[PDB]
Amino acid sequence: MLRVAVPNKGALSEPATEILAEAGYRRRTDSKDLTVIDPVNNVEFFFLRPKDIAIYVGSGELDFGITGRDLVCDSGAQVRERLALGFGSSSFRYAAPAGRNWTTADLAGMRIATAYPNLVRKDLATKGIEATVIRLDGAVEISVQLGVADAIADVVGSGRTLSQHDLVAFGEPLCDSEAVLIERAEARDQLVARVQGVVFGQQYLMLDYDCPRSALKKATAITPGLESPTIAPLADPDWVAIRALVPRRDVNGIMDELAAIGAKAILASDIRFCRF
Amino acid sequence: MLRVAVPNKGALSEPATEILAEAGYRRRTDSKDLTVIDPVNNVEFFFLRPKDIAIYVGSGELDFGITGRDLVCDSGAQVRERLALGFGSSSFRYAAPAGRNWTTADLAGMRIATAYPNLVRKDLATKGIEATVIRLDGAVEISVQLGVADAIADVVGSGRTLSQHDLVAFGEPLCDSEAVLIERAEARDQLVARVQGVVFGQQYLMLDYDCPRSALKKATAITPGLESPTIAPLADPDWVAIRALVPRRDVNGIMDELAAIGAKAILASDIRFCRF
Ligand SMILES: Nc1ncnc2c1ncn2[C@@H]1O[C@H](COP(=O)(O)O)[C@@H](O)[C@H]1O
Ligand SMILES: Nc1ncnc2c1ncn2[C@@H]1O[C@H](COP(=O)(O)O)[C@@H](O)[C@H]1O
Repeated sequence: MLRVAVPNKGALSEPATEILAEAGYRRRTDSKDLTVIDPVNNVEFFFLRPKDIAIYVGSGELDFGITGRDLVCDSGAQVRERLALGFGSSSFRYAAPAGRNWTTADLAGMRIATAYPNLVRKDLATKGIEATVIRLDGAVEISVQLGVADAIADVVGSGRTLSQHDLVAFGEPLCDSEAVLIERAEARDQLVARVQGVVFGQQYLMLDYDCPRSALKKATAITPGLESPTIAPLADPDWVAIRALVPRRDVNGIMDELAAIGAKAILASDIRFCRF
Repeated sequence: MLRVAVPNKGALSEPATEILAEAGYRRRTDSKDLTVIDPVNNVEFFFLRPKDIAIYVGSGELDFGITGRDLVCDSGAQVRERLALGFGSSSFRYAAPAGRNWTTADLAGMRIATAYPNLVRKDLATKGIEATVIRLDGAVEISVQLGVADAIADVVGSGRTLSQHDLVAFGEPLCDSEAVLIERAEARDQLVARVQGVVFGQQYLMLDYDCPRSALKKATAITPGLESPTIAPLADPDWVAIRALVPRRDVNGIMDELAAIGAKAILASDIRFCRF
């Protein structure tokens, strides 16, 4: 029996639910229900406050959780980070009023507002800088305008929020975060393998294309696949169909290369999961 | 120019907006806008995270805030509590698995989950009890079931949430909370007076009733009003109309008493605000 924590709301919740569904686990279909019992897989899913997931895994009975690396860092929980899941990427930055040459040294003795004060205190300590870290619940940007803080430390996605409050990021990031599968410090191995199959498989597309036999050597070099491309005859003896897994991020350039050597009906399909 | 913080969401937000509107301040009509400029009254309203209001008032440029007494306590902010506003009442309690004789002494060495850890640590210190306080973002009840904590400390309204998670409250309350108007440690006096007028006035109804002249002494004793009841003749010389402010909570018993001495057309009306 495994117990897995999943963010109940926020930007990580849907993608986390999707990755688990993709791995074959039962979905939360009625969204107002905080628990999902998966008899088939013998897993119980608990839909918890995003901020709290790491504590539940590190100090509770939960075997795994999906949450953000920054939140794990801020929680102080001792958990194993097993996989980065391919969503929820962001960078955590210090920021202060725009138009000034803020650098890390300026942080000394500042009041720094943040919703991740442990993460911020640890970063300052590493830098050898003393400052006054002020915990806020969120929406931290407005704290500078309203006189609570001199600077902030917060998640930076597009950077839109900072610009909207006339703030500019400075310094190296405090954390480069991504959603992660964390495990409490055979059943467990199965779940990690299944989630890994989705993480890995979502990076590829399956490419199928018709190729003239005269172009087969060239095509084989363009799409080597994970082991070696699959080659099957067409009814027309002068042609074959080739199948190869290709990185999702290179598929267009690959299609262009194949078209240039005479490939036809070049198509891509999604895969659910893949074990190398 | 005054700056006032108002909860942007949660159970205190609507009543806080209403009390300010009742006091004559400009309403937030477009709810998605975090600021409201009130040129007429020279007040700017900032709609902030409920948890953060006390820090903004205590350490920021905000002159006042409406928030909960428990949140002020947990914030550690040094602010003046000027008025209790008549809404948001609750009690903060320790709770643990139902069916057992939990008492305060049992808390020693326990892991106690709560979203108000400062409030809880101060209460434990007063009691001379050491324990491990675990900060959670909210939805703390499930923490006992999931093995993160032995007990919780949380707001108790109806008590429904505790019962739903098989928990029972024990011990004296850690705080008896209510929504409050807090001020940073002539313009300010005006705002307090105006909010006070609403707080005070909302406790009364204005009662008007027709009364036979033969019953006037008895009626006067039943409704003495705040100074003395207003008495005005009706067109019918054998009658008068009496007006008196009466506590909202006693109005029905008062109406019964008046009806028993022959009063007719006994009615109550709301008032907006009242200065004693
Ligand atoms: N704590 C967070 N965890 C994951 N993504 C976030 C977080 N905070 C902000 N983002 C994302 O960052 C994107 C834009 O970044 P920004 O304009 O800097 O706020 C938004 O679409 C958010 O979904
Ligand atoms: N932090 C809070 N501040 C003000 N009211 C609250 C708070 N938490 C819960 N309540 C109220 O308490 C009521 C019911 O209490 P309970 O079943 O004990 O959760 C709910 O209708 C809530 O609006």
